[PDB]
Amino acid sequence: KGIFVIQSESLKKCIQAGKSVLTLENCKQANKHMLWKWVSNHGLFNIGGSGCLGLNFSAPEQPLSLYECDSTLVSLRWRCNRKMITGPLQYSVQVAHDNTVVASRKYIHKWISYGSGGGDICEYLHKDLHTIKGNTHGMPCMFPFQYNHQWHHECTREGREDDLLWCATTSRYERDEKWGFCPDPTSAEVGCDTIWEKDLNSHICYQFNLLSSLSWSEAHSSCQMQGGTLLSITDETEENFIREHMSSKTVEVWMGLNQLDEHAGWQWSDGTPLNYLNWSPEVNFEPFVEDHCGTFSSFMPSAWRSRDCESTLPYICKKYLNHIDHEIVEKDAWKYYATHCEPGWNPYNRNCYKLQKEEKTWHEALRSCQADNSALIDITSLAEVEFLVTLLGDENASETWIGLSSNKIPVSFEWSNDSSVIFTNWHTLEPHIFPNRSQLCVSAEQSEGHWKVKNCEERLFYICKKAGHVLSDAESGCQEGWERHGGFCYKIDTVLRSFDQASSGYYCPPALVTITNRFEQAFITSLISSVVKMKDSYFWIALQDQNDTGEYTWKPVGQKPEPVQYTHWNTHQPRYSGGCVAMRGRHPLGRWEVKHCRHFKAMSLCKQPVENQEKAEYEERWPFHPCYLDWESEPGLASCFKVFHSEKVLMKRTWREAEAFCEEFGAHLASFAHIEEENFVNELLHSKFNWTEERQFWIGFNKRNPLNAGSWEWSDRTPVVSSFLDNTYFGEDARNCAVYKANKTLLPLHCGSKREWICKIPRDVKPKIPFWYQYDVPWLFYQDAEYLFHTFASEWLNFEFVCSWLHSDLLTIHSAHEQEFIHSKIKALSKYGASWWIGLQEERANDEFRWRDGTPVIYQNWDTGRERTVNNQSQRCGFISSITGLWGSEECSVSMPSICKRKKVPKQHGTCPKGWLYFNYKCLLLNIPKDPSSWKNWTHAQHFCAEEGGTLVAIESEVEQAFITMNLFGQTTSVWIGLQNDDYETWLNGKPVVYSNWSPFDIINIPSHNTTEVQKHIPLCALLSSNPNFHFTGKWYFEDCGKEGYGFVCEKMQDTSGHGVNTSDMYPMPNTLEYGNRTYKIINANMTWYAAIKTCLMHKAQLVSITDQYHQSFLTVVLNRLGYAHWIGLFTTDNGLNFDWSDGTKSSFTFWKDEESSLLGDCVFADSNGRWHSTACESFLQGAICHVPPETRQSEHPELCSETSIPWIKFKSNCYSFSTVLDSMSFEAAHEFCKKEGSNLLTIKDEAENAFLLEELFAFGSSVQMVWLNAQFDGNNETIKWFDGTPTDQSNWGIRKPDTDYFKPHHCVALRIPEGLWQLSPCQEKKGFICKMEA
Ligand SMILES: *[C@@H]1O[C@H](CO)[C@@H](O[C@@H]2O[C@H](CO)[C@@H](O[C@@H]3O[C@H](CO)[C@@H](O)[C@H](O[C@H]4O[C@H](CO)[C@@H](O)[C@H](O)[C@@H]4O)[C@@H]3O)[C@H](O)[C@H]2NC(C)=O)[C@H](O)[C@H]1NC(C)=O
Ligand SMILES: *[C@@H]1O[C@H](CO[C@@H]2O[C@H](CO)[C@@H](O)[C@H](O[C@@H]3O[C@H](CO[C@H]4O[C@H](CO)[C@@H](O)[C@H](O)[C@@H]4O)[C@@H](O)[C@H](O)[C@@H]3O)[C@H]2NC(C)=O)[C@@H](O)[C@H](O)[C@H]1NC(C)=O
Ligand SMILES: *[C@@H]1O[C@H](CO)[C@@H](O[C@@H]2O[C@H](CO)[C@@H](O[C@@H]3O[C@H](CO)[C@@H](O)[C@H](O)[C@@H]3O)[C@H](O)[C@H]2NC(C)=O)[C@H](O)[C@H]1NC(C)=O
Ligand SMILES: *[C@@H]1O[C@H](CO)[C@@H](O[C@@H]2O[C@H](CO)[C@@H](O[C@@H]3O[C@H](CO)[C@@H](O)[C@H](O)[C@@H]3O)[C@H](O)[C@H]2NC(C)=O)[C@H](O)[C@H]1NC(C)=O
Ligand SMILES: *[C@@H]1O[C@H](CO)[C@@H](O)[C@H](O)[C@H]1NC(C)=O
Ligand SMILES: *[C@@H]1O[C@H](CO)[C@@H](O)[C@H](O)[C@H]1NC(C)=O
Ligand SMILES: *[C@@H]1O[C@H](CO)[C@@H](O)[C@H](O)[C@H]1NC(C)=O
Ligand SMILES: *[C@@H]1O[C@H](CO)[C@@H](O)[C@H](O)[C@H]1NC(C)=O
Ligand SMILES: *[C@@H]1O[C@H](CO)[C@@H](O)[C@H](O)[C@H]1NC(C)=O
Ligand SMILES: *[C@@H]1O[C@H](CO)[C@@H](O)[C@H](O)[C@H]1NC(C)=O
Ligand SMILES: *[C@@H]1O[C@H](CO)[C@@H](O)[C@H](O)[C@H]1NC(C)=O
Ligand SMILES: *[C@@H]1O[C@H](CO)[C@@H](O)[C@H](O)[C@H]1NC(C)=O
Ligand SMILES: *[C@@H]1O[C@H](CO)[C@@H](O)[C@H](O)[C@H]1NC(C)=O
Repeated sequence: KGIFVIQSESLKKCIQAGKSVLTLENCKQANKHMLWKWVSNHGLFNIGGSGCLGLNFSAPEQPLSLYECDSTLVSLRWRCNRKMITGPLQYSVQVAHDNTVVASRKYIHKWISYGSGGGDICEYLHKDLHTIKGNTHGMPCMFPFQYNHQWHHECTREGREDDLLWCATTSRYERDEKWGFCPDPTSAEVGCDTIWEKDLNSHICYQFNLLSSLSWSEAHSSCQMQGGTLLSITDETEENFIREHMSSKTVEVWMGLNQLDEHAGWQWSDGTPLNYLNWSPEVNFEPFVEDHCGTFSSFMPSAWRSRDCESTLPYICKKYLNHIDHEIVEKDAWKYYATHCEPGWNPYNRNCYKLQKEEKTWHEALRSCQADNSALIDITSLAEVEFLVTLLGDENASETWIGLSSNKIPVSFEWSNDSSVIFTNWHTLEPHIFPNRSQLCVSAEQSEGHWKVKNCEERLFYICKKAGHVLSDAESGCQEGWERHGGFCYKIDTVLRSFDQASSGYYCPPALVTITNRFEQAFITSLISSVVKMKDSYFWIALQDQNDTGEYTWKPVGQKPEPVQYTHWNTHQPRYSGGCVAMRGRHPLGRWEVKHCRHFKAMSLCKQPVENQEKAEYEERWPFHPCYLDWESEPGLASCFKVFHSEKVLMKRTWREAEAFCEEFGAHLASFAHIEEENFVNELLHSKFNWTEERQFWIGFNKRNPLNAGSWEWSDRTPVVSSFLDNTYFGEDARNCAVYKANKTLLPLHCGSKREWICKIPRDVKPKIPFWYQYDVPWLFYQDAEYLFHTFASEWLNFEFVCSWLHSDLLTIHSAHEQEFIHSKIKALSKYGASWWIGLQEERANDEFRWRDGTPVIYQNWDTGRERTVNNQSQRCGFISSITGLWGSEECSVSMPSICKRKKVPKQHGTCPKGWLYFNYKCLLLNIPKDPSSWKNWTHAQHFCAEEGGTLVAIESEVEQAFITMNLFGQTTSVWIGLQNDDYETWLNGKPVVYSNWSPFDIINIPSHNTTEVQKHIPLCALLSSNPNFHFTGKWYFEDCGKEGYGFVCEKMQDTSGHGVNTSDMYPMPNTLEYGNRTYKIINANMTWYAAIKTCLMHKAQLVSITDQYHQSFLTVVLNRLGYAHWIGLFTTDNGLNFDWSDGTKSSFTFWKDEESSLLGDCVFADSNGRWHSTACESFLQGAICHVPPETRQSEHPELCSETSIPWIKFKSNCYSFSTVLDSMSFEAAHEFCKKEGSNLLTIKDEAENAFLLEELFAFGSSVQMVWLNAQFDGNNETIKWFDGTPTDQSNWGIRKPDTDYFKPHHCVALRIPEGLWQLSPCQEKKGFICKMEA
């Protein structure tokens, strides 16, 4: 129970709010009245007050009061620096002269907790519980939430007949029904789905969290919170069990398998070893890419795949029920037993070992070990790995064969002895299965004991293990020490308590402990776990920062310059400089923490030294010249740095992209092992740049690995010395990477951002690119772009990056003429005459026609010899033949050569003829005929424009496109445009196509023809889509120039022979505007986002909500007229994940300026060109856009919408079920299922419901492709009708659809969910279905 009472540090009073504004009162029994808690949004929810502390930024001077956290009127966010309560814009709660808080920037003030006296108020900072299932796709609980006329701050019971705890995903349960069950480990009886009692005694339970699209990090978290763990596929038997026992056969789920540690190989998130593997080539293998997490599907093949962990997918949790003592798998694995052996052999704990240094094949080495009563080594515990690395400490001992190998095509790894596997230490990339060899054998490397597979025929050294028996009960190492380990002994005690302070000597004569390796850390963890006398204790460690510097370091024994090479910090633990390190005893055993040396209590640790004196440590000649002259560093520093201020010319880079760039030079994203390094890099930055903070640079500091304790780490393996924690502003889990700034400071960030960076390299530069082909760039002679022919063999999943580093990401073709030039050059006689890569990319088995450049593939030059080039999506990368130049697709890793390119070698207002619309120094006609007889084909409409004095529109810019779209609202007739398939890049008027709005699909998909075969004989003509679906609305495609059925837009510059009548539209600023079927108010005052919300509410309107591209287009013209930004009603309670509209309308429409712009803040505004931007809500902008809403009223029992049995989502007056979406099933079967359920198969009756569904189903992503629509296709008619007889008005097809495709047994129509189009399909296919009913 995290509730607390908050007291002023400087004044013995606390916040017992009371009515209206809160007040400072004595902590009398009113502590039993007013208490405080942290909730979903950072705000503080005052229990009893049933409120939520807010700050009115329009007038901060007013005393603070309690609001409803659903309120958008006031800023409710709060932040916690050291014992502060800090609001946005530097404000903070702070008592005025009077005893009432006036949160102000005036002066600092500090707060602490009553009761326990917690020195930090934020000891109970909120953590988000992800709901498992029941009405929502696994969102976090939103606290507090309004149940029946009352607020709740914790998961509750009342709502569900069943007694499991539940919560709401949205602030008000009554208004929105998105509830969900709450994680709980206690309710195992109903907490988990299926008990697989088949195991001997485990009674292992499984929870099949389908429907719960989550990132891997959140899935792992969720599974943990109930006491379970992400799925571990121990063996084929359990894999096949789950294969059948899961229900929705078409889903892909998270497992638990991962390679999140870039320095370690694939591993189960749980403690299970990775011995059984079912990798499938369905995913393409590359070592560098971000596919770090493992996905499993119950398809016919036994296949696992690699995905990006942030992707949202369902998952499965795994929990053993009998293992209460599971904290450590083995209890006595670390205790040393006095061992003896014969000459040549080295004794280790209770065993004999010997390394032969005789290169042998695996079979040869096994037979050699068998020559004696010995077998190749088997590793049972990390202690054996420690001994392995110690022995490989032999003079060369680079690698050794391990007594472990595979003997199956579906690989399962077993020892050379018929015994089970208990541990695995796979190297960074070496669980890699050589395609089909029957047996692959593992060798261990000397660096860390990392294992890697390879052909068993390889000749390598080998170590034979042998039995032994205890020599005696003596401990010759340190009889006085409590235990021995390796080359030291340990004498922990739970009596002496101060931080090593002793009258003489120390608590033990060798003083406090120092940790150099994870092996040592594990041993001491075992020690503490063995001697936990009283729970959650702490133990002192020699690491301290008493000479307050931030760079915590060991307390040095005599003249010892003891460095630090390993650390075990707790969650976001290395907070503040100064103090001493204490290691935790609570069940997260062994984690380190910082503590106060005069106030904290911890117990004594000891390290009896090596019985043989150690020699001198280092030579230290290396800083003579740490790196080549190319890189920068102090002479004397241990590493070198290089700052990358641009890409190609001035372009930035994502975090992982910059890291890969450092890697291809051999370096890492920079890291600070020392305050000296940090200061040196700051000084370098300020030597390079001005008195500016305009530049933010990437660094290695990151948090991308969540399976370990959530805490930051350097990508370079250097340990994190304390207090480099960028800021106390932690908890922003959405941000996972970090950036550096001048004045010695760091900022958390989202790794998806783009920035400049800096790489660090200790000793040796390894250029992989050498900046190839430094003068083969100039090719303007042929086109307007400069090309480059990369003759060096390279696969372009990576070479796209290097290609971008000077040019486009890859070459892309948009002209038969440029293709002729490319063929002429590529017709090279030498090895350069091989096939060549191009930017042509495939994203699915379908969707094989997108450039990685991002442009749609509008021009075709395929070779027709291989139209079946899919190879289960492996062949996804395009290439051109050297002999003909015809294209082809290939598996991307083949790494043939490639190419690159890059795109750089009187406006007076006037009169507008009648009927035309004057928009921007020009007039548009926008002829949309109402008569079929009046329709013109493109080659005719050109005549009309010419005779009228203009030409077909040339859409020069997004504002022109938006104007045309807004002047095309209700006319569902597409309209010609003035560009031709002959040249996608030049408008008919003769100027380049800089702007473009090509449709995502069907650009050349003429229904009456093949895509390509007859197209090459037919001219094609541009055409502006009038489709009412925002994915297509105002988009461009092509159609037969001779076709008819489409209007035309003529353009002609304004007639300047007279008044500049554009003033008639420029001058007026109508306070109210009408468009489509709604009315807008343009406010033009100085205000924040909250102020704009309040202003719209003080008006009768509400802050605008933009649900479609038509309204977005109108607002684009409006804002272009106004000339400056305005607020809009889009905001997010959570940082940059998913925004919501202030007025509560749901729509998937989004019009961001750029992908990263979504992340720059919490409240959204619109640019002068309409494009959206996120930003801090406290910013001040000179206007806003309100819209008048349609008024409606509600019933008394709409909460009837959902029962306790089924996940029913309420929308307006009807409920939809989405659980059935994944239940792939046939048409009539779905019909009958809904019928018997007491509902009807989905019916799209209005645009509001259409948009609501298109948004809601986006939560499942690619988990479903199509859904059945309850519409009958008439037999001898083209008509389509809902089961209720209502017309099919809402129907939509990207291009006008002929009925000629349905079979006599009528085809049945479904909804292509990712894009929203309709499509008739064979009626017996298996698809998802959605029931719907009234509330
Ligand atoms: C829209 O209205 C808001 C209303 O708040 C307005 O924001 C306010 O702007 C003023 C002016 O920038 C801020 O006042 C400043 O606050 C700082 C706080 O440290 C003071 O230091 C400033 O005084 C110093 O600087 C002055 C010259 O800049 C000197 O003359 C003076 O002697 C001091 O040296 C100054 O008072 C005010 O803080 C904000 N409001 C909030 C809540 O922060 C905003 O600017 C308006 N928008 C537009 C476009 O005008
Ligand atoms: C887009 O639509 C275009 C409109 O149709 C044309 O309209 C013109 C109006 O003046 C007509 O002149 C033109 O036909 C002319 O035909 C004469 C020869 O006359 C014979 O053929 C016509 C049909 O072409 C027939 O109606 C007569 O009775 C007679 O048998 C010819 O010498 C001229 O050059 C014109 O072609 C209409 N038809 C055509 C085909 O031009 C049309 O022009 C255009 O082709 C359409 N777009 C595409 C891609 O076909
Ligand atoms: C946050 O602070 C702002 C600014 O101090 C508050 O705005 C003010 O709210 C009052 C109402 O409490 C407004 O008074 C009303 O003005 C209208 C104007 O037409 C008048 O018709 C009413 O009879 C009444 O007098 C006041 O104008 C308004 N001032 C501004 C600059 O907007 C706001 O109420 C505060 N909100 C919260 C939740 O504390
Ligand atoms: C932190 O950043 C600043 C700016 O990027 C670094 O330079 C400092 O910049 C400020 C102006 O922003 C300078 O102040 C000016 O000083 C002159 C002195 O003649 C004065 O006439 C001006 O009116 C103004 O006050 C400041 O001097 C300057 N200091 C230095 C050392 O360059 C600053 O160095 C950065 N600090 C760190 C630790 O990186
Ligand atoms: C190990 O072998 C290398 C050559 O393979 C040799 O240079 C080196 O001196 C040997 N000893 C050690 C300790 O590396
Ligand atoms: C391991 O090898 C020994 C002989 O070295 C053998 O007796 C034993 O059975 C093997 N392990 C198992 C589980 O059988
Ligand atoms: C498959 O395994 C055999 C083992 O003899 C090996 O020669 C071959 O290179 C492997 N790969 C393929 C594609 O056959
Ligand atoms: C700081 O370091 C000096 C040695 O240079 C030492 O004598 C002194 O006690 C240290 N002070 C603290 C607070 O650690
Ligand atoms: C910094 O900018 C000022 C602008 O006045 C200029 O005088 C100075 O030379 C610049 N210095 C550097 C290092 O860019
Ligand atoms: C994969 O190949 C098989 C033939 O072995 C084919 O039946 C299947 O359709 C392919 N997969 C896809 C997604 O096309
Ligand atoms: C083109 O469409 C026709 C339709 O009859 C079909 O016969 C032919 O095989 C198709 N060719 C290609 C290359 O798609
Ligand atoms: C505008 O919306 C109202 C809503 O009741 C509807 O009755 C009216 O027909 C609509 N007008 C147009 C032109 O769509
Ligand atoms: C075709 O449509 C008409 C209504 O326009 C309807 O009466 C008739 O039954 C339909 N015929 C078939 C075969 O569906």
